[PDB]
Amino acid sequence: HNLHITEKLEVLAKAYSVQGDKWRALGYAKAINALKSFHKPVTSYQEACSIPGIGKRMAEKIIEILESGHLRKLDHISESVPVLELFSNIWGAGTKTAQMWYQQGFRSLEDIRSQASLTTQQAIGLKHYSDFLERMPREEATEIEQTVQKAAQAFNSGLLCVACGSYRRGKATCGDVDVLITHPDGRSHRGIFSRLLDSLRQEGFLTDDLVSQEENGQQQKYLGVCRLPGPGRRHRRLDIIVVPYSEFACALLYFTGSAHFNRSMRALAKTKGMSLSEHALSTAVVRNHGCKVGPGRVLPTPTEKDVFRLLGLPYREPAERDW
DNA sequence: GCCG
DNA sequence: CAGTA
DNA sequence: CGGCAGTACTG
Ligand SMILES: Cc1cn([C@H]2C[C@H](O)[C@@H](COP(=O)(O)OP(=O)(O)OP(=O)(O)O)O2)c(=O)[nH]c1=O
Ligand SMILES: *P(=O)(O)OC[C@@H]1CC[C@H](n2ccc(N)nc2=O)O1
Ligand SMILES: [Mg+2]
Ligand SMILES: [Mg+2]
Repeated sequence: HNLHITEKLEVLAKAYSVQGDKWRALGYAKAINALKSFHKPVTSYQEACSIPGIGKRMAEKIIEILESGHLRKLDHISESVPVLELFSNIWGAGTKTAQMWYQQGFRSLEDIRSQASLTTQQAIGLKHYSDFLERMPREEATEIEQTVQKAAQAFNSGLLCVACGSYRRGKATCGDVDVLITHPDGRSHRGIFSRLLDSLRQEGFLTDDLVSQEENGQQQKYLGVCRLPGPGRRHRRLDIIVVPYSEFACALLYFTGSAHFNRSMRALAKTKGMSLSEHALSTAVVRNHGCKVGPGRVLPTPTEKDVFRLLGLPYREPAERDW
């Protein structure tokens, strides 16, 4: 749809990402998307360069696959890449940890299990290695959001619970369940992680915690593992955010994504002198190297339609925000 | 990697 | 803070 | 030349 050159460029982009080339991998990912998001198959080098996201270097790699049906660079990928990919797919381990485990001589999850030094999160990630690479049907994500909502609404009926991420973008499968919690009164959303997590543990729903700062009263997120009851259940990842009602549209926009749509909209805000985050859309933001020097003023954004409007953009329903 |  | 998210 | 989103835990 309408190119197989992306299949070859994805192998080389995955290789740079696992090796830590964060920015070289990004350039490849944007070129891959531009190639998947195009009408007529690319037949010329000038036709390849005309597309935004494809430069001279990327066009000549596309001209090599068109002429030869083979990209020479793939025959000289580091032999470590499959192992680094295997290790970075552990929750809590990234490019740095995987490179370190590789230098130390580990080549399998058996060597990680028996010989590696694992963090608490890395040990939970390894314990659910397959389940965590598995996507659930959106119907199970409904069961999970309904579980979190029932426990949250049980102690405070006014609480608003919404499933975001891929679920809200109408996707058929979900990597995890992203639940946003808020309160229309603007003050009762405070200190509910204590009660909500307590409640979900009493019923044996939460199996493990990955990120959960419960010592602080200003805990913003919960990242953990859950499992619905009955046979045939797998362990599913859960992501909960509790936000002030005033920041609802921005938190809802942020948490619906995609990650690439948020980046694209935030980069656009930067060009209009504004700043967009999960908390607020700000204006008159002073910047130096593109870093915040001044705070600016928060703009009133009661709904997601106001964020698009204040940025001079037409509204995009969640399903049209995949990129 | 790409682009201002 | 660097790593990971 | 140099930024590539902006922010939240963990130890
Ligand atoms: C990972 C990531 C997520 N987010 C936002 C947008 C995502 O839609 C939202 C939820 O995070 P994710 O759950 O990682 O993404 P997802 O729901 O789109 O897809 P998946 O089915 O793979 O779970 O958080 C960012 O803004 N930046 C990031 O780098
Ligand atoms: P993890 O499962 O990859 O991430 C869980 C949540 C999703 C939103 C948040 N996140 C992840 C990565 C980045 N770069 N920024 C974020 O806000 O962590
Ligand atoms: Mg990982
Ligand atoms: Mg998700």
